[PDB]
Amino acid sequence: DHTINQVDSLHKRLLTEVNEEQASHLRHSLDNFVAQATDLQFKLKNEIKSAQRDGIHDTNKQAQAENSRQRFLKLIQDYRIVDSNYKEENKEQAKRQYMIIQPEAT
Amino acid sequence: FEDLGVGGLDKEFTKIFRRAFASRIFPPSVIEKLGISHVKGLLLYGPPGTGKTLIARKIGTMLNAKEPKIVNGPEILSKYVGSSEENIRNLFKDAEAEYRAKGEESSLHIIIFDELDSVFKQRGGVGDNVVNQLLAKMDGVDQLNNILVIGMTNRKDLIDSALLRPGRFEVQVEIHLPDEKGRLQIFDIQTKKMRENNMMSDDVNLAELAALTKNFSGAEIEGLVKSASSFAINKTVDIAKLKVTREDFLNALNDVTPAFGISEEDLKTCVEGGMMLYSERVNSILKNGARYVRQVRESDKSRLVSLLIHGPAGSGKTALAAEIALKSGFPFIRLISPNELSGMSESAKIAYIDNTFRDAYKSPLNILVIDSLETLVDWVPIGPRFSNNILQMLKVALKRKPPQDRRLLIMTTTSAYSVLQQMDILSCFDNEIAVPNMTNLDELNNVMIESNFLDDAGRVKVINELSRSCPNFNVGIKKTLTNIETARHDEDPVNELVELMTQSA
Amino acid sequence: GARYVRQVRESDKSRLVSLLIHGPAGSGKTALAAEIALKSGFPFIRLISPNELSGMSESAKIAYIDNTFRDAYKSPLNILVIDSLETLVDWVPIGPRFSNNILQMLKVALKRKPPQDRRLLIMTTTSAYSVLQQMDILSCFDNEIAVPNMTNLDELNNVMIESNFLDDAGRVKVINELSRSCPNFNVGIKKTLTNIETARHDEDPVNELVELMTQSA
Ligand SMILES: Nc1ncnc2c1ncn2[C@@H]1O[C@H](COP(=O)(O)OP(=O)(O)OP(=O)(O)O)[C@@H](O)[C@H]1O
Ligand SMILES: Nc1ncnc2c1ncn2[C@@H]1O[C@H](COP(=O)(O)OP(=O)(O)OP(=O)(O)O)[C@@H](O)[C@H]1O
Ligand SMILES: Nc1ncnc2c1ncn2[C@@H]1O[C@H](COP(=O)(O)OP(=O)(O)O)[C@@H](O)[C@H]1O
Repeated sequence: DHTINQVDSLHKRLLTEVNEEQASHLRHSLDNFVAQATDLQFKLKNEIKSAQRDGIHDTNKQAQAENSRQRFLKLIQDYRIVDSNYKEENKEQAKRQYMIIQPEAT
Repeated sequence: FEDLGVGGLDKEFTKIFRRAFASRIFPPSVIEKLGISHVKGLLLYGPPGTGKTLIARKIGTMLNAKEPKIVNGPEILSKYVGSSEENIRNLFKDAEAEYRAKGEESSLHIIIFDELDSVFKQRGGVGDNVVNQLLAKMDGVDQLNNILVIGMTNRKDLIDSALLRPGRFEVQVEIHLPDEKGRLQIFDIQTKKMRENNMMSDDVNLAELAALTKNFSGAEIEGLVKSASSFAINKTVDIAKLKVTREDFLNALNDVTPAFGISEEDLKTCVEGGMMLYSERVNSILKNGARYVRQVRESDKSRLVSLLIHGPAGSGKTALAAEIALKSGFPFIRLISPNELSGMSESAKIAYIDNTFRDAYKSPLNILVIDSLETLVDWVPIGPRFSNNILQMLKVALKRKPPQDRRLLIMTTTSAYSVLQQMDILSCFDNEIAVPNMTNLDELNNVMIESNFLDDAGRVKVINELSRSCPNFNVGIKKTLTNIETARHDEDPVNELVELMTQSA
Repeated sequence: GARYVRQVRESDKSRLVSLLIHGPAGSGKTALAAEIALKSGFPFIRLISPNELSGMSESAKIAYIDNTFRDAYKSPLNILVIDSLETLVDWVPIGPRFSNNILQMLKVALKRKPPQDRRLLIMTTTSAYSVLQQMDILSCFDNEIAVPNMTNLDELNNVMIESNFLDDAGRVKVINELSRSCPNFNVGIKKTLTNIETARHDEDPVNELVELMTQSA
């Protein structure tokens, strides 16, 4: 969750960054946070699957597993939302820049 | 069919015999009572080095034709007006003469064109005149029905539309790579001198050898056998019993490199530095790769998969892709990296890429790796700039399904995920792997023990100093290894190693 | 589409008609176009795709297209399909860069009436309707069908049963789970099929498919 919120913050900042060097630094930090997010996703995937398998015979363990599942699902939803919003915003900016008369020919 | 020296090609001979020669075998009385002409052309196509020239030559011999007259594509051209096409006219003279003189009892002539798709492009320069000449002669106002012309080519889809009409090039055939039965039969044909004349030992089992060689082209097996015999005889120098054993065969098989096979040496060079599991991630990543490999091999509908691995610079990304590939056992393995492409012209780049992709579709089973994207695409941020056409070549390629049941996996790596987002290309890819760098001290401990940097005292003290000094260590493996070597070959490990590690993070 | 086919086959004046299929990516447009084509019996049917236009030079692309159009005119009844216009032209958004010549040629070609009362139908497909508005090319088209995504669970169940993937308890479990796990649901059919098939191999039970369907929406 913490990493997802950091990704959202970098998304918002990269929309406004005009210094090319800072934008590059933001892109690389973004790459680091995205990579960490994917790795946590894979780890939780395997660990939760193993916990649900381990809880088959104990209603309390099953309950724990299902709670983890719910929370992980909420995390996934949050990720999806962030991603969608950012895509939609990147579209409006890509519209902004070129919908006007342009610098003199090549 | 097989009494003559051609192995594995069975249906083709039935097909060609039924269409070509069923109208030249029976006595002329019957066929003239049937009033049909004879086929006057044949186009057989396929990858090089499969035996097209051989079959073409043999066809003449079965019909007791005149000796073949032969030419190859690019040599036709000249630079004087009206000389470049006169040659195409020369080749039919003798046939015309004999037809006029004798009549309907003449003996069949044969002509062989090579690399037809060098010159005969779609029309609409010299090229049009060349094509026009060939059309006007191959079927003209004057009847001439004692000839046959044979064509061999690699790319059927650029020959002009008019030569392929019923009347000029009627029968179109494909020659594909040998199967297992083909390889076994090829061995049987090839080792006839050695068998009857008794210089082959009794221990060698050619069935096993056929089972061992995959995607061998059918020509190179000759190379293998002659090399093995040369190996044995040179080893001898004694005339007791000159026998070739399985040893020589194994040696030669090891030596040769097929064209449509694994390119091991590059992939070995890629991972020269060794794979040590300094943390838990490596196992997980490799497991993921193996899973996907299985998915490719076992399915039926998922004939293609696109998989991306991405992460920060210097994190050691490409080596993992290599390791996954080399631990798979697929026959066909090629690698595309900037090192090859450097120095070429743009057209050359696109041509190379196109050919490389086109190659894989022929083999049953393929894995293909791409080294880096921003580099190939000429990205540079200021402006920014890049070569578009290459980008499109890749973009269209990454969606092509193999034309037939053949199967392909494609792997690629990059350092600039976000930039790929921004160009809007990401829709091609199905699954993603992340490769982060080290942010721990015990990891550094594992790598120093594997590299055996120093004795335990130095090791313990440096981990202690970095524990107390750097709290949020974060660097890739590249700088770690090179820095470790630098400290080793330099003096006083604390004096540099600790400082350099701090300065790098 | 059937109505259009009939209308073109029998109308003295209506010699030329141009349709436009547009919709979100992965909605599966080309399949529909092909199905419309196959059930018409029009003797001349031929296809242009970026697939065939691979690795040539620009002029060659022009020559190829021009030849194909020319070939179409020498027959009484004809149908052509054009795949992924906005990709024949090599549109890329940063700049943006694209080739002008091919665009102009198509702009011209789509309007030229065939000679001697011969009959033609043209279909084309796209996934970037907005940029087409922006380039001011939409005048050429006489009508526009729209294809949206699937957006309900019952449809997804229909897809499972046509795939025969589901078991009887499996469908109940998955449908209920997703019914509470996802308020809004919208995906392309292509991705759905991919997911059903990858889920059919490993861990067949409802789990893998449920979270995969989540990981699509
Ligand atoms: N666990 C590991 N995984 C990958 N590479 C490793 C590992 N441990 C050590 N290495 C070293 O990393 C190198 C292989 O990675 P490679 O050179 O392909 O890096 P890369 O990130 O692709 O490079 P680049 O910075 O050029 O993009 C070798 O020197 C290898 O020994
Ligand atoms: N009724 C259907 N409608 C659409 N697609 C279907 C249908 N039934 C099955 N399919 C499958 O889904 C695919 C739809 O996607 P298709 O290959 O047409 O891609 P597309 O969305 O047109 O292309 P692009 O990726 O260029 O946007 C069909 O090719 C077929 O494999
Ligand atoms: N199927 C085959 N049967 C027999 N010999 C073959 C076969 N394929 C290749 N060869 C051998 O390889 C050579 C065939 O040459 P070929 O593959 O046609 O090369 P090119 O196409 O350059 O002429 C001959 O030595 C031939 O005996």
